[PDB]
Amino acid sequence: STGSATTTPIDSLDDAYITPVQIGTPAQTLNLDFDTGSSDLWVFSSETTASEVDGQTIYTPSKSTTAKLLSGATWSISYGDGSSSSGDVYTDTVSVGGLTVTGQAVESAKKVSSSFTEDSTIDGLLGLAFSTLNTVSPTQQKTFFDNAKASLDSPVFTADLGYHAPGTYNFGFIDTTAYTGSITYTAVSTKQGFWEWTSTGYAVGSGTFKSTSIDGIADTGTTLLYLPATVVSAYWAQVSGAKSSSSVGGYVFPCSATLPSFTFGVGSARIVIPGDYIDFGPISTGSSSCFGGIQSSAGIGINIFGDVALKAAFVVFNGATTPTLGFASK
Repeated sequence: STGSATTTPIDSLDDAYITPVQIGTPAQTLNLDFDTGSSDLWVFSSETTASEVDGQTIYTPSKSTTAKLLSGATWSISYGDGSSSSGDVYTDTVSVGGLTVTGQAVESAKKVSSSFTEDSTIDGLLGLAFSTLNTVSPTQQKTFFDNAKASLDSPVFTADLGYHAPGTYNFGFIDTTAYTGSITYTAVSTKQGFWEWTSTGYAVGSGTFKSTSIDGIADTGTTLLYLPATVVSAYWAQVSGAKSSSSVGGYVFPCSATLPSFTFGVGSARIVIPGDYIDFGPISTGSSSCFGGIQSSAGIGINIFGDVALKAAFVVFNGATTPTLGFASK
């Protein structure tokens, strides 16, 4: 089997992407944030504290003839941005882009933090990291990918995120029309439960490539590119008037600037992030200070190849017995 679903930016900045997901019988379609940096499929629901729901579509398990309480199971998750959610667990039928999993754990939110309430466009998360990170207790549950994998034509999924445009998540096949040149594959460590890999270096604009190992994670659920402070400083040094602002929470730059590209290495291959991908617009409405899309990972404890980086590539998440990542230009 295969699946193919369009993923759509939630706003004009590509802060996140939402993908429609069919849950239950009859189908309830929710728009979920596919997150290769976590491993819980959780939804706004009929159980979510009413004051914490503001415009989201909810899953109502009592209206699904295939929903079953997973008795005694609870979940609770904290993300890198300090957001959180928790609740109980149903099993139900879940379909993505025509690919159906029966008996998928659908984690129903009783509680969500303010950042989830305030975002009406995201109805929950669909985790695509390794199932070792799943938070369900006392019986850990599998991700949608892990449950689908045996049925897929190939044990893979791909992320093809758009810049200020829709893109695609495919399951079980690699669309050879969706990228240019060849796919470069690189090793993955699953030790921390992530799609963790080592970039071979970087370049800023038309500058020479710096060969250096940068361990980080391929994370579709993180907006920005978080890299070591040395690398980030070298990038923003090429932008007149850019500076790190402790008040704002990172590097800002004059909205009048033209940003240089940023290149990262994948083995001997190179992915180029155009300068426009690094602009996240005014820090507050009407400001001439703009927020940068490359920020320091110092104090996060891991480098993160978030959407800024991944949207510049066609990305293969190879879930074979020895997982690997692939990157192609597009």
